[PDB]
Amino acid sequence: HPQDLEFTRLPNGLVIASLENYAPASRIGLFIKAGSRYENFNNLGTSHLLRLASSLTTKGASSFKITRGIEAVGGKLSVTSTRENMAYTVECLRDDVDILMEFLLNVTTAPEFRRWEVAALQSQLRIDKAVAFQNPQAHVIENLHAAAYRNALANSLYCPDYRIGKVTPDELHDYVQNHFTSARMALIGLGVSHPVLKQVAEQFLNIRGAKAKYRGGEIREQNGDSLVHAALVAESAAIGSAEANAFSVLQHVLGAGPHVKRGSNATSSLYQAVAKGVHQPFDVSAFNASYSDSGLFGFYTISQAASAGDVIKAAYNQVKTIAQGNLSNPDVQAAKNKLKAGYLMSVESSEGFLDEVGCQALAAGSYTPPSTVLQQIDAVADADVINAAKKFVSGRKSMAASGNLGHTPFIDEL
Amino acid sequence: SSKWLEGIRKWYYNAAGFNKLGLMRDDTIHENDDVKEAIRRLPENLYNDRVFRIKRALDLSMRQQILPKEQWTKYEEDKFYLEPYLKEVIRERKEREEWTK
Amino acid sequence: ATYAQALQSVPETQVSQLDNGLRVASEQSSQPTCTVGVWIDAGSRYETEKNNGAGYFVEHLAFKGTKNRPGNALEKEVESMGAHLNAYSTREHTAYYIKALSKDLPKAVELLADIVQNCSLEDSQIEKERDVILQELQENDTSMRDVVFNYLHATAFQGTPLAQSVEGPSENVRKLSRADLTEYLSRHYKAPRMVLAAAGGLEHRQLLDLAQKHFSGLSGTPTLTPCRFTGSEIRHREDGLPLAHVAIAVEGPGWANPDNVALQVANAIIGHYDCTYGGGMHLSSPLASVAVTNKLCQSFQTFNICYADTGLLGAHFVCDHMSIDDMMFVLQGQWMRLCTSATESEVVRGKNLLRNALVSHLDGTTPVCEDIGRSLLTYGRRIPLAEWESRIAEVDARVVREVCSKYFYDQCPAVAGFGPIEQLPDYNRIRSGMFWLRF
Repeated sequence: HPQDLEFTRLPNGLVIASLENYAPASRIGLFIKAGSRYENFNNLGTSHLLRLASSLTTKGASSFKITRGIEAVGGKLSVTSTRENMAYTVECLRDDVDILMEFLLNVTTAPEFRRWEVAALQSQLRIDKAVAFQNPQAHVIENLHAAAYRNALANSLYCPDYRIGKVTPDELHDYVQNHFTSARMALIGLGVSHPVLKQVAEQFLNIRGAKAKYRGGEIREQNGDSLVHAALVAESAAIGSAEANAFSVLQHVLGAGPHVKRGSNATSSLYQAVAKGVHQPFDVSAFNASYSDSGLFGFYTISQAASAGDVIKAAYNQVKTIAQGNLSNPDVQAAKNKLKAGYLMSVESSEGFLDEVGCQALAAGSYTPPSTVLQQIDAVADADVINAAKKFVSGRKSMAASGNLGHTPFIDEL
Repeated sequence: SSKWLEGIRKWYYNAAGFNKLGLMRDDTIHENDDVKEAIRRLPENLYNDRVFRIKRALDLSMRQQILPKEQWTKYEEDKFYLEPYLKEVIRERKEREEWTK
Repeated sequence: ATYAQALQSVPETQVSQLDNGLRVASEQSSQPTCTVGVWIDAGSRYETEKNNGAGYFVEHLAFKGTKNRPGNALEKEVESMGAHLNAYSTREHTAYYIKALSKDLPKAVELLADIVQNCSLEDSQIEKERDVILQELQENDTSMRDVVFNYLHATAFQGTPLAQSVEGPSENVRKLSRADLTEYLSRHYKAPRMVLAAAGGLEHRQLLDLAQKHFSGLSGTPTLTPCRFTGSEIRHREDGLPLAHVAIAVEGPGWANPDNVALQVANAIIGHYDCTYGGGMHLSSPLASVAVTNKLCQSFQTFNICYADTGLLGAHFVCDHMSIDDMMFVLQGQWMRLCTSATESEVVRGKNLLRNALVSHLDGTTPVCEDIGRSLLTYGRRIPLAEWESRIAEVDARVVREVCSKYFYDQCPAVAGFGPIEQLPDYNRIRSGMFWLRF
């Protein structure tokens, strides 16, 4: 395999990357900057609806023929999204990509929004909101982002309560016609040839406010499920900055994903510090979300009802005493190894490689290979870590608490 | 040939009868699955005007009294709104049959 | 770029054998990662009644102190080099795989050998892991799907030790002696029955050299009877829970048959449905289509699980206690439609679905290395996907309805019900609706 990806910025604004590996899976990932922050009070919960709007009829192919053709060639179509990225992935084997490309372009360029499908999809929004929030943890995440900013970043991934049913297809047509432009689209292809992608994207696209502000404070959801969820997060840094990479080194210092299942994670000092503090089975993990303007660094704890505030104090004083100059340089290098391990071994298959290459191309406007990204990881020093921890201690706090909250510090009891 | 044909068409419309009872094309359709689907897909104000005209027509059939002279929907004031909807529903029935074929 | 050229373009999984009976296999790739694991055939089939859940308890004890490192120094070395560890066990197999990096390899291979041969038994840790398995039973007495499948196996292999769960009895847990554990570890692992497998960015020559460096000198030196499938029905009337969980299966054929591939085409015709799919009134498989039309079910999967030349051809649905009867009716209707009255285009579509499902199944390094281990356990060898494509091309609807006539037509199935299952019919209703009288 000597071949490589190809980059092309077509001048009405779109990004194209092509890759021919001699792997049978052909995947097309179409990424759009149409997240929750690009919706507002007049289209609350609309990105949830459009994420469920995959099975609409198109001017060119009715949704019956769409579904039967896509499952007749056997390819899989999925809609996944984050607060800045809508994402359409279509996968198949390498010969039948043309008709699936035609269906994808028909869905992106020409939605019809016929009203009976919108009503049935309101019922589907109700069902999907139940399936989403029956997990508690994502609900804690969404209330954390609600507590994070005063503006459009606090728009949830899912529709609110009263907003179900009262969203018009005309706002959907308007949101399509002013948020699906040529300069906000990235087209990634794995397993297919470049010029077919370039010619068909040249054929059938032909299309053509500010940043959010810090709010701070707490949100308490008294629910009482015998496990207090507590998220303490400050604002960190924008996307791709050396400051945000320093916070990533800091969260690899604090705590990462469980590398030893049915183990104890004896290296992550938060677990041993809180296990020194509280001799009860807890869980502490670090957290950092990155966005095109800002970023959110903190941690997330699952503890008992009457055993939450001591865990929070143990974690916060551990972060303080790391910030005040108690940290080892082989521990910094071990955080570097954990960051390299996560970034390599999250993009091994075509799915993670697709996600990373597409977000990298849509964000930066070009490609950068992962080897020099690992070199940039290797170009991170220690005063970065100390200043990142000092910034986490110093600034205004944001807190999302949920559960039996009879033993939780509010503001002054930190 | 052409306009005399239209004269025959207007003659049939005036000899049919439902012009004298306030009805259009889209008030005199026999129901199948597809017709009921097209009625289900209707807009709001059209649905309310349709059921109001139907209720007046069934009432005037009930007391067997036909409308006065100048309350009659004459030729070419009717609205053929159902033909796109019901046409596309028959088209989707043919589409299912052609996919199964 | 065509399909046969793509199936031509695949690495080859070079194998070797260490002369203890050890099998080793590798397959390379051009991304900077690897996955190195050990598969040992040790499940609940080889255990006894009073020794149930032994190897599960061993892989609980696998990282709590060895004959070189203590209980925390192993975690220290693994997390200091930054590896990814995982371990599991079926009722048949036992697996220990590390998603590993392209540079920390030989010391980690030595670590994995020390995991194999010198798992020490600290009595503090035998007490702690006994209480941890008590906590795991306490937690996993709620996840309904695994309880369903354990009830399915329990009613499927009644009397025979295959019906035993991997967890087994708590009475065994409260008497776990170290002596039987040492005896189990000394007997059920050593000489022929272990496979090292490595998939990812490494070299096979240096892989066998590290096998020579560490796994050589292991120096090791009477089971697999046919298990009688019973066929019966177990039901748990337990009305406290809102939903309902009903599974039904028959005896699966196994591994040495292309009729298993035909049955996978049949499950590609039916298989899975979840109620959150985009587009419900337009789905190809008629079962889920009419289920969306009538709002009956929530989820199902009709599928296969293959044990060692046997298994369970299964179908489980989660639904409501007002939506069981017509669910089972249309389910058996699709069964007998595949048994007698299948068309051709649905078989072609199912073959393309099986192709795409296998290709997207074997992506990454973990499923590839898992596939290598499971192929060399069931067969002693690996069958690449081009032969699977040829045997897909060996499939028409006539052979499919022959095989479905073999494995469905008036069987004695195993039915497991869980929850408010009052609507669930009696077993003879399943027996009557099983075979068509052509209605």
